[PDB]
Amino acid sequence: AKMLYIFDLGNVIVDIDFNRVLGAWSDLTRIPLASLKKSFHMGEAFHQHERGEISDEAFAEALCHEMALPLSYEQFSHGWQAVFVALRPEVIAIMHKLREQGHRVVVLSNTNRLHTTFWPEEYPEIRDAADHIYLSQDLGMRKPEARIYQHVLQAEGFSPSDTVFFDDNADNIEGANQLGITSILVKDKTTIPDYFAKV
Amino acid sequence: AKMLYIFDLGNVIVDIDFNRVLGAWSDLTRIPLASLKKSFHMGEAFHQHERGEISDEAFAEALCHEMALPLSYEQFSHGWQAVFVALRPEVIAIMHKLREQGHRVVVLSNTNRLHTTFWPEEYPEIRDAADHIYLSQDLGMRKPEARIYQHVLQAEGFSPSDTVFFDDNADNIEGANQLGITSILVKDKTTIPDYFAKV
Ligand SMILES: O=P(O)(O)O[C@H]1O[C@H](CO)[C@@H](O)[C@H](O)[C@H]1O
Ligand SMILES: O=P(O)(O)O[C@H]1O[C@H](CO)[C@@H](O)[C@H](O)[C@H]1O
Ligand SMILES: [Mg+2]
Ligand SMILES: [Mg+2]
Repeated sequence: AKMLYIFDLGNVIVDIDFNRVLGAWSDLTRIPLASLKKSFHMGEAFHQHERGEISDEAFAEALCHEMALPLSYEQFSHGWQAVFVALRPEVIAIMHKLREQGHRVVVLSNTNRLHTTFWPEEYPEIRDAADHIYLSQDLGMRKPEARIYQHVLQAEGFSPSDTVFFDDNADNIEGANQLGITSILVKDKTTIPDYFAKV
Repeated sequence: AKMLYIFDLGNVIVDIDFNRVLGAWSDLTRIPLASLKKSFHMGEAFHQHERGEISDEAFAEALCHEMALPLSYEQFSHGWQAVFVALRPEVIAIMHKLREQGHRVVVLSNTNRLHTTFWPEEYPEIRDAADHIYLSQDLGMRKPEARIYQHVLQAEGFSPSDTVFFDDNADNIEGANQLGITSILVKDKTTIPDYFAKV
């Protein structure tokens, strides 16, 4: 009985920290890091950029306006590229193992990649570990929208009861739950190893 | 009796991995990562760039020629910015502790930073933990040259016997040893904690 495993990317397959991006912008503009952190809000520009509805340049524009950043696109993108990203090799190992057992393994990420940046979903380690990588920007959809989960289920050909989904965001978990997907909130680095050790 | 502690940066205060840079360049140009790794040599351009003797653009030029990379400066710099860097918080903690004990704490790094990149020596965590950061590009000198160590000793006003130097590079250790500096090869993450626990 082959299963579909859907893994969140950010804070699930990788550790990711945007404080390094703000550090880069602070260093360039001399605007204190704390001031950048205070004005760094997830709002409409994020939701739209993630669904591919506004360009990288428009996304960069909106953030720079909101944060009073006097940056060119190149400077914005350079800072963005500095994002801290560390693989969780224990998760990669599980993904490889699930696949050699014949289970379907996919990634589902709301991505803010730019055309100018090398981003985690493009990392060979991650690309090697998954059958398919579903990205919000390619689909025109984002978690926690019902439609994104439905799109994955249809594309992969799995019913909700044959599907297991890991994500560290409660809204994302709720959105998948509503479709009857078995959804496990990732609380920390122990959640996924514990799940796959303990049965 | 106040001491001078000199800490290497790369692979001593931080973990650093240029494979992520090559990954970025590979992703952009489609040239296989392995081919980039094979042609990524530390040669004259590195030595010169580290001492500030050639520009960022000239450094980028030399590497792109050597590796057959069809990149603009911006693309080169963007890839370079992607370098993996993780703090070793245990080292930062020691640096803060040594200073509150009244000892002198400095960093000594052969840096390949670009004017366009946010680089580890600029990280507030590192800047907060050191009295001074000595960078090869600012000095026109590089480890393992006798002159760079001498410059630090003179600037800080410490004799070699009052100085302790940590670096993971054997040539760097040898170069400091020759001036009578107590020099500890950093073999791994345990070397520095062990040194400061065990007396
Ligand atoms: O962006 P993704 O891969 O959906 O997922 C990530 O987004 C946020 C920003 O990176 C993180 O804080 C979330 O915890 C994580 O799942
Ligand atoms: O460049 P730095 O800070 O002198 O030091 C670093 O240089 C190299 C490249 O990053 C590393 O492999 C060395 O191990 C490290 O000490
Ligand atoms: Mg890319
Ligand atoms: Mg800088």
